[PDB]
Amino acid sequence: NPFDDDEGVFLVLVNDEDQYSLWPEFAEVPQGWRTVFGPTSRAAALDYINTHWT
Amino acid sequence: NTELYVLDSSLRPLPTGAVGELYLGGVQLARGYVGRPGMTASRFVANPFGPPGSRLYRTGDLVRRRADGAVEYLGRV
Repeated sequence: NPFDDDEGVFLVLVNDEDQYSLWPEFAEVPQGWRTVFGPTSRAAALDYINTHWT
Repeated sequence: NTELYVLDSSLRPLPTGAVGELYLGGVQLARGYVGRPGMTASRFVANPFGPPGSRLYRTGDLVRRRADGAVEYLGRV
């Protein structure tokens, strides 16, 4: 699964309700979501989400 | 109100009989409290198909769709 792939390259997305989503960079960003971080490693993206989704 | 999706590793829907992963749409979680934000962001991901800003529940389960559109379970990844 791309969301569990430690060899992946990742973005962090947020919606208008301030919820966050990990995202593989190869995939198109869905409507209603905007990129706030990345491209970056999986661990750094999760670090960002744990930092900002507060 | 849940929608069943059978996606490949590129998050594309799959045709009848193809083996993919089950994702659930129409998911709603608590809005006031997110004690595990990273895990939540990796398990409930942006939804390419539903309304803008919606999320899919990444089950981690292998399934395939039958001719009548119903889903057959094949085991956890």
